[PDB]
Amino acid sequence: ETKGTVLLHNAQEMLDFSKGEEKQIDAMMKEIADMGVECIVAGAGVGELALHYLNRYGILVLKVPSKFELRRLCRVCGATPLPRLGAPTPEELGLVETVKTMEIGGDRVTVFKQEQGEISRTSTIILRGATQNNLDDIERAIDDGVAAVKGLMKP
Amino acid sequence: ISPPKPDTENNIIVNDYRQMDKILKEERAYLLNICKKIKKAKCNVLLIQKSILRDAVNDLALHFLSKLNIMVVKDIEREEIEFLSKGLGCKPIADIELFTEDRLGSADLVEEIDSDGSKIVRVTGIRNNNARPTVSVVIRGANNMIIDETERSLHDALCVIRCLVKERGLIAGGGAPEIEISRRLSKEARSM
Amino acid sequence: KTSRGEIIISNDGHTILKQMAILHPVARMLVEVSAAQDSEAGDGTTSV
Amino acid sequence: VVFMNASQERTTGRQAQISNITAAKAVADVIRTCLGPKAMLKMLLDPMGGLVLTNDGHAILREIDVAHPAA
Amino acid sequence: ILIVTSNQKTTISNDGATILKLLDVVHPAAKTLVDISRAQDAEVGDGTTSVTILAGELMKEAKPFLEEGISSHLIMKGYRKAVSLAVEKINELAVDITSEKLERCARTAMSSKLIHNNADFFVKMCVDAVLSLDRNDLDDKLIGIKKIPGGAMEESLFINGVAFKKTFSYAGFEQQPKKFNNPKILSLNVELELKAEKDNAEVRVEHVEDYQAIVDAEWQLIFEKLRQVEETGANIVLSKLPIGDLATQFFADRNIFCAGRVSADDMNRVIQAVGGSIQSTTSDIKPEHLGTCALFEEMQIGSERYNLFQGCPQAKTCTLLLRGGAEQVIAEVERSLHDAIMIV
Amino acid sequence: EMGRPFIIVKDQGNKKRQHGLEAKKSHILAARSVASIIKTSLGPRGLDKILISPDGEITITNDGATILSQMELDNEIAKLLVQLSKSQDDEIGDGTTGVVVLASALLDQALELIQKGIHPIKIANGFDEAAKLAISKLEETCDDISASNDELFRDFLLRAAKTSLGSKIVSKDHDRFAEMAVEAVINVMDKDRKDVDFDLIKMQGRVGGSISDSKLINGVILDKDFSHPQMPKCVLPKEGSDGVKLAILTCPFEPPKPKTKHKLDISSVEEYQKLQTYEQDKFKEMIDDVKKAGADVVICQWGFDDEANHLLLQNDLPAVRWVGGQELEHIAISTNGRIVPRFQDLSKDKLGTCSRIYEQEFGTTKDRMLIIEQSKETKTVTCFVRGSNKMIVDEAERALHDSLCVVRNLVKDSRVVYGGGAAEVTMSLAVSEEADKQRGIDQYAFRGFAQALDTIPMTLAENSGLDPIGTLSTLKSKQLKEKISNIGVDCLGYGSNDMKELFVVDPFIGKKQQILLATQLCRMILKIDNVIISGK
Amino acid sequence: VQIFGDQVTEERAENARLSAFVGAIAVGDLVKSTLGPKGMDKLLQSASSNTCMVTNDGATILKSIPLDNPAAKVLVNISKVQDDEVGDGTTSVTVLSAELLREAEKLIDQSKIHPQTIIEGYRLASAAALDALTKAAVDNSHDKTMFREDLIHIAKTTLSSKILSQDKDHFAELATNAILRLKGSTNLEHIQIIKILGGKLSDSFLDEGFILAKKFGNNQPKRIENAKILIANTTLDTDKVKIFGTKFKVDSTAKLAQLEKAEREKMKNKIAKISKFGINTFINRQLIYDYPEQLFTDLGINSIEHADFEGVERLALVTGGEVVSTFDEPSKCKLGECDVIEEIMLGEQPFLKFSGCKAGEACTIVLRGATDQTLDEAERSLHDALSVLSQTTKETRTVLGGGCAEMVMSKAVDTEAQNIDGKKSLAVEAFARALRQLPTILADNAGFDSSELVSKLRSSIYNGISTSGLDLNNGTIADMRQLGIVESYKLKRAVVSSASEAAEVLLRVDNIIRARPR
Ligand SMILES: Nc1ncnc2c1ncn2[C@@H]1O[C@H](COP(=O)(O)OP(=O)(O)O)[C@@H](O)[C@H]1O
Ligand SMILES: Nc1ncnc2c1ncn2[C@@H]1O[C@H](COP(=O)(O)OP(=O)(O)O)[C@@H](O)[C@H]1O
Ligand SMILES: Nc1ncnc2c1ncn2[C@@H]1O[C@H](COP(=O)(O)OP(=O)(O)O)[C@@H](O)[C@H]1O
Ligand SMILES: [Mg+2]
Ligand SMILES: [Mg+2]
Ligand SMILES: [Mg+2]
Repeated sequence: ETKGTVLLHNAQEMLDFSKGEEKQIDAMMKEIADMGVECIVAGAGVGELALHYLNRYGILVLKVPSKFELRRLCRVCGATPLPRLGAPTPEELGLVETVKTMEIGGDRVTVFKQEQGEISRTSTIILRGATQNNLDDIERAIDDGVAAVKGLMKP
Repeated sequence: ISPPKPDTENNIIVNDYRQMDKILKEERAYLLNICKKIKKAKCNVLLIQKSILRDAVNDLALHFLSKLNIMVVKDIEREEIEFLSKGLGCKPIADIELFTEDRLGSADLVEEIDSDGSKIVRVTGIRNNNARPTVSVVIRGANNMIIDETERSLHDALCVIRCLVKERGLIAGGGAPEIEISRRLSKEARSM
Repeated sequence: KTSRGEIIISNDGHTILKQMAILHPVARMLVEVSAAQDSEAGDGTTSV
Repeated sequence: VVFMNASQERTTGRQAQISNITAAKAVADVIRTCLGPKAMLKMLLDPMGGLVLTNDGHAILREIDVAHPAA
Repeated sequence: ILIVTSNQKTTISNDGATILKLLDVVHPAAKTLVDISRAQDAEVGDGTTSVTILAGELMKEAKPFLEEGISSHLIMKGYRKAVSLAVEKINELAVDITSEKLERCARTAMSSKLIHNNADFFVKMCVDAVLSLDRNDLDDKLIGIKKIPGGAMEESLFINGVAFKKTFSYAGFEQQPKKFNNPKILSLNVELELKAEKDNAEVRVEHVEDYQAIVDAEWQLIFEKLRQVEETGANIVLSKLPIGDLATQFFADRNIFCAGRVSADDMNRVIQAVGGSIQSTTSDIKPEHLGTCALFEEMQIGSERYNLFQGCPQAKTCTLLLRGGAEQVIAEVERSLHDAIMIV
Repeated sequence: EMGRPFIIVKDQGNKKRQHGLEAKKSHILAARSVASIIKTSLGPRGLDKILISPDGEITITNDGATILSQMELDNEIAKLLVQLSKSQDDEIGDGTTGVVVLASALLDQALELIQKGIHPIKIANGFDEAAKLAISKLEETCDDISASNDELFRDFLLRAAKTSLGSKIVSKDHDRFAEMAVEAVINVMDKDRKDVDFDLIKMQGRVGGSISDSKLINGVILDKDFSHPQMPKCVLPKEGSDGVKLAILTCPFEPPKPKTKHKLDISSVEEYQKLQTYEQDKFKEMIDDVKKAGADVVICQWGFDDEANHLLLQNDLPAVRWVGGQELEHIAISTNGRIVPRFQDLSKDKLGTCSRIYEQEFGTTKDRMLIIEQSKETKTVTCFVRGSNKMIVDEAERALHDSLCVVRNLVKDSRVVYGGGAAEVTMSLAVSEEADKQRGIDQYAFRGFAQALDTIPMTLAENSGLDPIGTLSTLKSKQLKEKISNIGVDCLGYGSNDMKELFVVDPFIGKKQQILLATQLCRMILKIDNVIISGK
Repeated sequence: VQIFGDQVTEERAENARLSAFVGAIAVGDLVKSTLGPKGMDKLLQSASSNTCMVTNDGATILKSIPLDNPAAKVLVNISKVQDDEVGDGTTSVTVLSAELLREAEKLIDQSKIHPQTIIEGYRLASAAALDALTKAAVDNSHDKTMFREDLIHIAKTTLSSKILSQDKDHFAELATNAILRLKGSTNLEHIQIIKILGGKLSDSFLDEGFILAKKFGNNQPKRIENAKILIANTTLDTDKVKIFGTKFKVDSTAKLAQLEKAEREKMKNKIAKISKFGINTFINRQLIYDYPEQLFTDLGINSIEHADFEGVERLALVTGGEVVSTFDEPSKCKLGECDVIEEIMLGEQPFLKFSGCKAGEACTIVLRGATDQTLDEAERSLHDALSVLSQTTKETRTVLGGGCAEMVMSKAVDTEAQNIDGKKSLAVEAFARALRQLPTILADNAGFDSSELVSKLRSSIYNGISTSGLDLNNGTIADMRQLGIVESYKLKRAVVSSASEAAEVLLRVDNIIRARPR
């Protein structure tokens, strides 16, 4: 966090500096691939050197900016985030049967949809419409129905 | 005269707290050894040209030359070094190792005259081997307009002697050459 | 009186012509005539 | 073109009915204190400078310039 | 319709979606025709003009109803009920047509727009364009088309792979052969040149003897990444990051083609064209990750040289090179081709 | 209006809308203003035009692509004709003035059909069908010259060269320009007479002297002189030699330093004294690697410090400084050398070979320029043009540039036609004959396309002071009596309207694009209805 | 329908052809009175700083005066090329190219001649004009005595049109010897021109040596005999080594004083290697500080600082030496030799004068003038004379001047006009009448007759005498071989070629388009 700088005293340390960083990500990403993790959710920008070994084992990469977007992802699969890059705990790993990418409104969207077993929470509703103005109030119209469900709990 | 400051950027790194004591002792020792070699040649007057980048004389070195009774003058124009070299017959000293007695000039009396709220340094007498002596004249006056014109009046006076020494011989002024040439030409103009 | 805060009182014709700007090109050459007399000789530059 | 030069924009519907009722009520609200034996007085300033001080209903209305047409 | 914006950008479009994008509509209700034009163009791509004409007519026929005593919701009851029976009527109009096995539908999509009279030619390329895309994928980038100003639109031809612009002139470019009999394309994210390596540059050297080894070490590390490419026999090297003249000249003596500055969207088409893979480091390069094709030839089109990828047995990339006199001519043709591919 | 402001689009009052017949009349008259400008410069009797730039620079040319490029316009229809000639110059490079006259001729005949009630699409549909009938007719009339050997093949290149050199300033030297333009392709070309590389020929202009001093020089012409000019200007090879062993280096002469920012800390006087010896050892090592390789002239991209001025002077090694990166590619091609990245990779096999390296004095002062010559046929040909005016040196570049565009098009196989208006007349009568067989609503469409092709021969008679009626009637009556298509308009008036005796030859690929660019552009213009132009 | 934007001026009609021809008339009439030895100088009023410039050369007059007419810019560019190529004849090209448009204006208006016909008429007319000068060219280079004498007569003709026509007899030898010193070198940057204000104009002299305006730094004597001159380009002041990544890591200032002292040891060791040559004088183009200058005092070596790089090449050719860096090897390095070196003073500024130098490949010219306007004119007057004589060493062919060369070319033009027939005969004969204007204007500036005097020169050539010419002093016909009026053959071809090509420019412009200024 303070004054990150490359220190090379002699040419001997410079020759092994290029191959040294490649072995660090390789050693860290190997423990994740050995656990059978086919998808990794990231909360910030991922360097290109880290994305290389993820494509070697066929591991998907997801970008989750800000906070609330990533917070509701773990409620679907039942996972516990951890800051370190080491091998995650098998008890903290989530379960998602299929991940699909198809064209809906002209752009590529990722499908987190769950199935009958291993049920998930915080489901989403795809809303299709011709005009964006109708899409705004129907979103608030659905929220009125969601708020009506809250009235079935406290009383 | 100052602590060492090479033109190339230098970095002084202090590893041990005891090194800070030796640094302050060597900085004054570097300026002391320079002043010790000046006293060996019995040089009581030092002239320093205008300084660029670091200062000409450090305040720490002022105490060295003051206790030894040595007059120090700095901020001298670089173009005036040629006049001071031939005028006083003193060979300039650009290195403390090349500083010697033979390169130093000589003067009978060196005194700074302070009068009417104005200070001026004058040298009385010159003793040396010189084939090109110099001269200096102090100009006074009421304001800068009169003083500048007093000097401009001297330029026209110094050029009169320059024309006589360069070209030997002179004529009579006051209207003599204007009427004489006009008369001698009028006689020849009728014959053409 | 110069355009700046400096003021010069001079009887020398060259100094007069130098500090006095002229808008006529041929009359500007009279300034250079006084410079030719002052550089080579230095006396009688107002007579030329 | 501009078509009609007089009020090409129009205020119709309930907006015109409210403006007629509200302005008509404001005419009666100022004279509410002018009714009864304890009624107060009202002073009027004309552009000529003559002062008229009375509790009479008509003398107050005719000397006041109302910009509202229906009022 | 000829429309010139405040930036003096000439655009000629009959499309209901493009016309409404040029003009800036500040009217709240008039912007609803813009949403339905962009929504129709996003999914199907055709009919954007017919939707706006039909939507505006429904409001025109409802104009005399509003002047009467008909309530606002009573009018919407008629449109919502009639559209329910109209969608079911379209299913009766349509036919399963599992018999007869793209040709007819691509000709009708070009109508009202340029090159429609040329449909005896451009339609043949529209058929094989989407057929290269496998089911459940149907990538919208792999059908990407490049526009070349100048020339005639009838001189266009079909290419089995992506063609990109060089955008930069290399000092060792001409020394590299432009004709390959059996090229091997290698996609790399590495940056080959003399520069600071990772995110920071500082060097501390006390002795002059060790100062010479620091310079020689920098040349060996850059050349080490260059030797690993030559040992694998890769004839073509593509990179997103810049490539200096040091790596370009090294590939010139080995008869290896070098390229850089290519956009991220173009190299995504390279992986699908030659069936290769992206390698972000030079130490992991393996022979089975290199793609190839039948031949590689660099042809100059309108004072612009492009790299031609063609002849691959299986390629999902389709890139067309369009020509035309006006800058809008090359835009209108792709605008017709982009809308015609979404129909098939 | 109902009393409230009605604004659909921002900047309502700023933008204007054109529709109806007034919108079509404004588009046709916009092309007529551009046509009448280009029609005056069409043909060898045409005249140039002055182009004043906003920065004060002037340009004198008859080229329709250059005139319209620097032309500041307003109407967008006239701006579409700018890229029309630009489309002709970028690809083919010939006939930029003919595509503007032919396109406006199609619009002039279309305006008469619009007033008769014909739908604009029906007009565009008739021009597309008539364009393919004219190309297929002229394709059958031309013959293949590829059967001739290389001796006669050079003659056909001289025929089409003299035609493109006309109509432009400094047309008196076209006899020598035609010879020098063909020899550039003779030296640089493929052995199969196909797909010649044009980028290997560079156009380098020089301002001074006279036009008679223009000659071909195979090699590299640089604006930089020899560094430290105490060395002889003209470099000569050794008695016996394989060549001059020209060296090319992209690395300046300096002691090795890391690309990254470095800090060299000297903690003692002994470490500082070693840097003094280490400094002079590198400048002595760099000059020895060139002497051991046998190289003579050294080329540096970034130059070198004054230390090596006398060092390379002792070994008699010429050197240049601050050579551009684009010029380094031009140097290695001429001498067939290889750029050496560093002294450790320097070898005798990577050195270039050229005949002689020398500089010319040119004028009085000016600047010093280096010239390289080749001893045999190479892949580099540099054009050398001189002139007494800055405008002459400029236009002569693009004048020979367009001449090279005609020769490289003849490299393509089996496409040749004869110019002088003979192509437009042959294709005009073929379209008018089909109009009688088709009839229908499109009968008037083929007539408008036939009358538009005759405008080019009639324009040639205007600049030559002839009668366009009597000239066109003679050409049409000749094609009906005999099948020879070689009769055309003569603006030089040497007689013999046969193009075979006058040697005038034009590329068919150039004439084919003139019809395609004119017909396909008018198809888009006739479709324009609403014209929305925002205020500047 | 207006396709052009706002504030766009264009003339598609007679107004364009009228503005193009009249635009060249004002340019030709401006430099018309400057042609000939009797011509008058022009005055230039600067828009800033109020700096007046008086020059007879037409190249400076056209470039200084702003001209917005494209027809005028064509005549300005050909004058800049004529100055940069040959170095003389900028006014003759502008006048001759303007007269070609004068004769072409009456053919289009009155005679109704096609513009290209006038252009094609000058093509066959210029071929006979260039061939007429070839047969009239005499090569005297076979004899060094006759070639050196011709260099004097050429200088008298060039210096006659300038203010030096009175003293040109004294300045003809100074310009001739300066070219002989170059030994065939066409580079004029090797000759230095020092302008001194005051004194007689005839006091200008040419010394054998190199006169340097710079002086010795401090203690070096003014006059010294038998001094070896050395030239060093690089550094030798507070040397930075090379790389910028060097620093001094110092634990205590006791070691820092030894590091800076090592920098002075590097300076002392480098000056000690200079003394191994045995030179009495050292010269550095880079300025020298006080510490390295004092090291030359005990060695008796002179020191010179702040020498310009363009003067280094001039200085190296005078001493015949070699620029020397990397002093480690004395063998491969060469030094210059000089008999005596004395510091003189011309005016207020003292100068460094050299005498008895081995090599003469470069020299220095000193000029004297009453005003700076005459000094700026004296330098430009010699710059035009030294440029022709420099090109004469390359191409030694010469052609007589004084109106002779212009009339001889017109003799061959009238012959070819008969065989052409057509309507080009009016265009070919117009080129011959345009050649009459150059000798005619020579008589107009001298107050002579423009008809009978020209007819006497024309009738004398058709009688079989090709040596006849015009004499402006006596106002009659005189022999050019006896008067010594001759010019270089390259100057004759340059004026005819540049004017013929420039005339073909404006005659091809039917339309003039002016974009909105920026
Ligand atoms: N004592 C005198 N009596 C009469 N005339 C004099 C006397 N002194 C000088 N003059 C004349 O007056 C003139 C003064 O010129 P001056 O103003 O000195 O010129 P400048 O100032 O340019 O040197 C001289 O030319 C001289 O002839
Ligand atoms: N010397 C000539 N003889 C006959 N016809 C010519 C001649 N020169 C040009 N032309 C004709 O004039 C037309 C225009 O040529 P030009 O204006 O020189 O170049 P561009 O074809 O680029 O406009 C050509 O189609 C050609 O047929
Ligand atoms: N003594 C003389 N008698 C006759 N003619 C002369 C004499 N001196 C010069 N001339 C002529 O006057 C002309 C001067 O031309 P000049 O003004 O130098 O033209 P430019 O300025 O273009 O060089 C020369 O061409 C020369 O022939
Ligand atoms: Mg459609
Ligand atoms: Mg042409
Ligand atoms: Mg002259």
